[PDB]
Amino acid sequence: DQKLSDFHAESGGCESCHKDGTPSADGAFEFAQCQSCHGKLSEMDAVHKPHDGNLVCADCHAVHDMNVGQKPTCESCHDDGRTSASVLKK
Ligand code: HEC
Ligand code: HEC
Ligand code: HEC
Ligand code: HEC
Repeated sequence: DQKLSDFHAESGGCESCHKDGTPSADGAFEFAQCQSCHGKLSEMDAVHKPHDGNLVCADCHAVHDMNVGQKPTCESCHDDGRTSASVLKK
């Protein structure tokens, strides 16, 4: 296993996401960095799209905590048992 943060740091350092390699308080800088490479939520799949304007990437992708390949789940914010699968293949 590799954390997602470590995977990215191999290709650009901690500074790929963080000013001077140091986290911001707000997370806005980091969100802007994610979007600079990956684009906007509105241009992503059905899991991503309805979160445009209400979440930042880090609200689901806890890049230091989560392995490469590990999918965020949904129960922290929704109470119906939805999954990425139940929405992608709605
Ligand atoms: C983007 C893919 C990242 C890479 C590369 C690294 N980090 Fe990160 N880290 C990222 C986010 C989105 C966040 C949360 C939001 C924010 O404001 O940063 C974090 C958080 C941290 C923190 C914790 C901050 C806090 O608790 O106050 C630290 C200390 C941190 N990140 C350090 C760090 C280092 C040393 C990295 C290189 C090895 C590194 N991060 C890479 C996203 C990303
Ligand atoms: C450009 C310098 C990037 C920044 C900044 C961030 N990401 Fe990234 N990410 C980038 C590449 C080139 C790749 C590899 C291709 C791939 O899609 O694997 C990635 C990968 C991810 C992944 C994994 C996707 C997968 O293969 O299943 C995720 C989930 C991801 N990146 C998320 C993400 C977030 C939340 C960021 C900000 C905290 C972020 N990336 C920054 C390039 C770049
Ligand atoms: C929770 C509502 C999420 C937010 C906000 C973001 N992502 Fe996400 N991402 C999430 C899941 C559950 C998954 C796996 C299922 C899927 O829809 O593919 C992903 C996956 C990605 C990937 C890989 C996509 C692929 O085609 O394999 C990437 C690169 C990714 N996510 C990046 C990403 C970025 C950069 C975000 C902010 C703009 C972002 N995600 C938000 C869940 C959630
Ligand atoms: C909190 C940090 C969230 C997580 C984790 C996930 N979602 Fe979410 N979602 C969130 C907000 C703030 C909103 C805006 C509307 C609302 O519920 O208040 C959404 C919206 C959706 C939607 C649109 C339909 C609806 O329920 O309103 C979908 C289809 C959706 N979210 C799916 C989804 C999935 C599949 C998640 C797990 C991968 C997920 N969300 C996580 C906040 C948050």
